[PDB]
Amino acid sequence: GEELDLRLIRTKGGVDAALEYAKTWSRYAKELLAWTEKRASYELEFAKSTMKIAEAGKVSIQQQSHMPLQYIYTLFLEHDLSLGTLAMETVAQQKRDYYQPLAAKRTEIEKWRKEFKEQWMKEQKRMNEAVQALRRAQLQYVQRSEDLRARSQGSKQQERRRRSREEAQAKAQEAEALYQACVREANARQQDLEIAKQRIVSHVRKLVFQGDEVLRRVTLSLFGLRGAQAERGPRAFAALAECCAPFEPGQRYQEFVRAL
Amino acid sequence: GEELDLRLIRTKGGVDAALEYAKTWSRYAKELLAWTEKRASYELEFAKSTMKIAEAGKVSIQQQSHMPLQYIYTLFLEHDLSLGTLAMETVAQQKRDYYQPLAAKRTEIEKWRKEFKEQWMKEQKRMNEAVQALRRAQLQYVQRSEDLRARSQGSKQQERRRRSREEAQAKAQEAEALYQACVREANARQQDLEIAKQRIVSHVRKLVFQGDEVLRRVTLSLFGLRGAQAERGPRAFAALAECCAPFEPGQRYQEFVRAL
Repeated sequence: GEELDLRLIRTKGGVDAALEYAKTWSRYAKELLAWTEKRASYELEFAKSTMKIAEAGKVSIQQQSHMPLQYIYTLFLEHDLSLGTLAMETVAQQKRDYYQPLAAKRTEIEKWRKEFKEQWMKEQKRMNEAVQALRRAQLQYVQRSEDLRARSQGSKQQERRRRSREEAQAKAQEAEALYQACVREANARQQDLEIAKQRIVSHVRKLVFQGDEVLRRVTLSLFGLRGAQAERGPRAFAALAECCAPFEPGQRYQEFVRAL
Repeated sequence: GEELDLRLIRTKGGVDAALEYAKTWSRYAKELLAWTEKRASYELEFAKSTMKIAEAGKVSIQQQSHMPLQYIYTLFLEHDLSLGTLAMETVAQQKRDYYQPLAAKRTEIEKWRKEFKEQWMKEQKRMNEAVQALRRAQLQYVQRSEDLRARSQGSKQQERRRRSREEAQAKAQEAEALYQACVREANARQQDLEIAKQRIVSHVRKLVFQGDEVLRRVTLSLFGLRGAQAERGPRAFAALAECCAPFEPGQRYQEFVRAL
């Protein structure tokens, strides 16, 4: 846990690697969300289309008299309508139990990933600013040192020489104190990048754990849902096949003749 | 069997009723053939469409590393491709085991129905021709009788009167023999309509028996076929759900970090 974050904080570009893992995870959830939604749409079209013809087949068959397997085919057409109804309900429940919690967790992970990336750019910008301020302060001290040296070659003129040496020495000491304070400030920003390093990778690991928790949960519910839908098929056809056994050819024409 | 044909041959319009039953039967098989064919087309579109996205989902997922439930989703996408393949094969077998033998028996029944209708029109036309010939022969005899009477009111003139009476009497006897032969011919055509009556209804009953034999057979094979297709679903989803049990959230990110 805390050991994993350290393995990654030791790696130069661990933050970027962790942030890249989060990008990849979100695209993966995005692709999985898009495939299920496209599949659901195709199944809605299938239910809608097969239910149109099955209903038309029902209206038609129920106006017929003494037709062979008329009741079997009425049941068969009705079974198709029930499957259609089950399909539409399954799609609606999938949009609710799968699409919504996964989509919600994904957008949450994307909002946090985008935030952490900006934070990471900010802390690195602050470090480059501290290094650049330090390079200026170093070059400033070189100049003040050069200045002091120029006033250090070797009584009205003596007092003046001493004054100019003392002033250049004060400016060389202040530019020394400044460049040294810049070293410290750059060291401070360096320790700050290490606080950010741990903070970003630990949060990215906790968010991925959470995402994986939602993904397993909604996948398990999806399988249970589609499993329940797949159960309705075999018993139906075996029952319809069993209904064929007491049918005798010509019995319906014989009923027709007797009715006439 | 032969008793049913008699019940119908006693009924005025039994032939027409039997021929109408055959028309209705063919339209019923036609509607059942059209519904299965339309349904099969919708299922082909469904297989084709879902197999496009499932393949694209496969190409995509197999390029990913350390993604949660990556193997589960590869299996899930692959299952969808297998169902698609099974659907296309089921449609092809339905066109072969259901559509073709039912369509072939239907067109056979329609070719025989159309023949029997023409035969029935022909035998009835022959009867109307015999009745119309009889009505003419009856009116002809009335005229010849009137003629004879006119030559029967009451020696050169006597011999002539006797000759004209004898000739009108010969013509009245020949027109009598003709109208009587027309009664017999109409009676003959009447017995001929009764031969046609039995022949047409017995053949229509045997054709309907045959049609019912093909319909039960191909329906039973259809149910067995679709029953076999419906079996592939439940075990698949319960297995996919079982695969979720050894998955631990964050394990893949942990593998990712260790690989980096």
